[PDB]
Amino acid sequence: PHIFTLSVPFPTPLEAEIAHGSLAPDAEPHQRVVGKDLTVSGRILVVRWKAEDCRLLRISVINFLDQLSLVVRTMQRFGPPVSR
Amino acid sequence: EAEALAAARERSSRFLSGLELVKQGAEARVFRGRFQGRAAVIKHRFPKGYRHPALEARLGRRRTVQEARALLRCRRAGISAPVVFFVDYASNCLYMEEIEGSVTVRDYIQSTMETEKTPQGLSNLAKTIGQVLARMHDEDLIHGDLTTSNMLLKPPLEQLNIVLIDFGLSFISALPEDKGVDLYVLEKAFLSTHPNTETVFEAFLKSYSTSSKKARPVLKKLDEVRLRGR
Amino acid sequence: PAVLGFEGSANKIGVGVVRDGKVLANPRRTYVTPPGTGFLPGDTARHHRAVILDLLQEALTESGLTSQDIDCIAYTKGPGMGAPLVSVAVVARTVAQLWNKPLVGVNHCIGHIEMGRLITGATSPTVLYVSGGNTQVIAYSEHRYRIFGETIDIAVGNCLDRFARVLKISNDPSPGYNIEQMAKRGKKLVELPYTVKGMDVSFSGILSFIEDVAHRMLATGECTPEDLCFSLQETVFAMLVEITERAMAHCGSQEALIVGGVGCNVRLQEMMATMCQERGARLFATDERFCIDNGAMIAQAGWEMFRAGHRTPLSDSGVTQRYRTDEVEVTWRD
Amino acid sequence: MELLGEYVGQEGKPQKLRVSCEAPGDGDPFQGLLSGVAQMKDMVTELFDP
Amino acid sequence: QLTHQLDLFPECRVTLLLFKDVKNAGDLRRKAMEGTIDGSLINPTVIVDPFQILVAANKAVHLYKLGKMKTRTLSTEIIFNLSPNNNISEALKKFGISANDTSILIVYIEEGEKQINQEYLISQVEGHQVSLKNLPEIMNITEVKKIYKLSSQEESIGTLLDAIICRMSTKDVL
Repeated sequence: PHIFTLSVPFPTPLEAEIAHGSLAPDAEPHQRVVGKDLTVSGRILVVRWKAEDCRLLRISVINFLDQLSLVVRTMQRFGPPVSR
Repeated sequence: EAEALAAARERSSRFLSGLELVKQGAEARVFRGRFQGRAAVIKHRFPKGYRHPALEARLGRRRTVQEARALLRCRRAGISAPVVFFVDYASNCLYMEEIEGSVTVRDYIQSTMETEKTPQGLSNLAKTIGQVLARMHDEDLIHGDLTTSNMLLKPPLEQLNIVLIDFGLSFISALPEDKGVDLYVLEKAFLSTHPNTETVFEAFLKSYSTSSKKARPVLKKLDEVRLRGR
Repeated sequence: PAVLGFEGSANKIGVGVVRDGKVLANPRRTYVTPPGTGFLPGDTARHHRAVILDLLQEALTESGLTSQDIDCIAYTKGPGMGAPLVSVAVVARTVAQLWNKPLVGVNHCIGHIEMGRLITGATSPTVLYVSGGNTQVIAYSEHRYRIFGETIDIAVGNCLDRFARVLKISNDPSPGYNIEQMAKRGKKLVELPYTVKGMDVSFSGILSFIEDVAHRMLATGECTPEDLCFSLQETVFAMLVEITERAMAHCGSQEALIVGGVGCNVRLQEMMATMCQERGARLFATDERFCIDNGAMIAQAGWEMFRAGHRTPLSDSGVTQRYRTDEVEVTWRD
Repeated sequence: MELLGEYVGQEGKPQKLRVSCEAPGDGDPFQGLLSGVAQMKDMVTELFDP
Repeated sequence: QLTHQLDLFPECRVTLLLFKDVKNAGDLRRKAMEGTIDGSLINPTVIVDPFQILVAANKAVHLYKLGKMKTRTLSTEIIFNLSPNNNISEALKKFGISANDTSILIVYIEEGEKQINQEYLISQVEGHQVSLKNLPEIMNITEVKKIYKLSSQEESIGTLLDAIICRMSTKDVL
């Protein structure tokens, strides 16, 4: 029952909704013991990961966080978030 | 050697010039005529297709030799099968005699529904067909394509004596996987040629699977086909 | 509308920019590798991430379009690889949620076949289709794509390319090309298994067998590899075109198209042509690059799977490890 | 307004970490954001691997 | 006797003779081997019809006029082409003439102008001329089917002409 919560601070709720969505719907290659909880709060995004083995845990963590990093480099090269 | 092949060209021209059309298409040539006084017909596989020599000869040779071996083993086992005269693979020829009483199980199922309602005697034809296909599957000579248009009948028209023919796409190493494939093509032929014979087909299926102690892994592999589409 | 076909499956990446009936940009960094070592889920992803922004920008500046002139983000729904597709995907979903675009899943193989329909332009022909992951003889029958030819193990693309792999040929541009132009200089063909079991092939028996050649191709020194090239050309092209014309005459069709992992070869063009002349059929050509997994084909198949109205659930989509063209519900055609 | 995260397994003790981001007005925070990205990667690794 | 017009390599004329009242072992077999008898001498107690002879003789004609034949003489070929026994020793010995007959069937094959006088051979071998309807009388089914060993289930759906035909077709590929 390893839990890991994290609050990414964004400039606007635009990034909140985006980085909540654009990584949620994927039923990850490994949610076997992993629960991905993506809760938007204002312009901050809280995310809580649930796991039972730390290897696939770390893989999920860093893989996600680099999908994040790629959303970031896109919001630097195509963004920052446009009003929708 | 090529002189014997020139003589073979001469004989192929002589025996097959002036004969009427019977049928010719797609891995089959079939004609009809006389033989020393008897009636006969022709079945021809061939090295007449061009993709590459040094195999095309091997191709046609093994094809016709397989068909001959299949007819022989079939009619010698006990299944009703036609009679063959001689096999000259030098041109891949087949001389098969006709058995009179030209009628298919297709034609029977077509004709006898005028008096039959909620098929009962047709379900009994299905019983017999299951019996005879289990009889073929005793040592599992795969017709390789069972069909309603591949089952002839010879008189008397009451005891249901039926002949199985055309063993060209054949093999005898029966795997319940391929066997389920056969039975699937079987059911498809039923549904296509015959609209909504579920009572007929169920009578038939039960008759065979009872008269055959082997249909269990066959039907299981058929179910495997049903979830992957083979 | 425009479609960003965001394809990368195992050893590849690419952005198909499809707009107004032309594949404007099919750029790539073919993840060319040491000799015969690939099919990566991890470093495919590392590579694709490192280069993907560059490739996006490249395709966009080639086309000259903006993030408000693109009209779709078509990611390969499958069947690809696990991590390559999700890393392909997060950008698709993000530029969707940001550029204000919809996520859309698209089958992989229907992409090959749709680009073939753009290549042929013929009346619903059967298609022999083979890539690194498919061995199918297909016809669109009974409202769906019917599998008449189906392997269990390997694929002509996968087969010929694994063969050209185990002989450590120059992986670029395509191992198929190497085995094609390495062919003509060998004779004394041999007999390798011919296994056509009624309408279905099992190419495994092909591939393994040629492997057992290499040993005695070096332990006796009485055979050259160009022999193996010409022999596998003849044999497998035979098997394929034979069952092709067979299932052709079955369905009342006299057309044939070969697309995918091995379409680069021309020996197959010849043998298809000969089997077509004999049986009165007609052939269709083939090529190298188009039948190699660009990003254009998924954008194309997205054009159809998207113009109709098929959307993916914004709350569930993505990873696949099998997604079959009779598990599809093709609707854009009756 | 900082890259904020927290891990608690069955330890029952809070493992709370966070790093500041680049203040905007001289540039976009996204640079400090990628900074915190690298930071959190280092932290999760060095904590969980041993 | 009667002459025919063979088919499937038609260039030959086949003719059948039936004689009786014979008893000797060596002299007649040597007469056959020495070519002084130009026909082909067969016992009558294993044959069912002249159509079996006709099929075997067509086999002989075809494989001869290509030279590919295992044989080199039209006369000795039909005798092997009756018995599907691939052991040509017995396919020549038993199916041919033995000392176990008081009657003989003679098969002659004529090409162009190669003519062999009938009365010449009638003098060559001792016997009386008898018409060809005496086949079923000497026919002893107890020993005929001993070489075929065919199933009654096959006989259920036909005669014993095609039952003995269907198996003479297959001795070449196997």
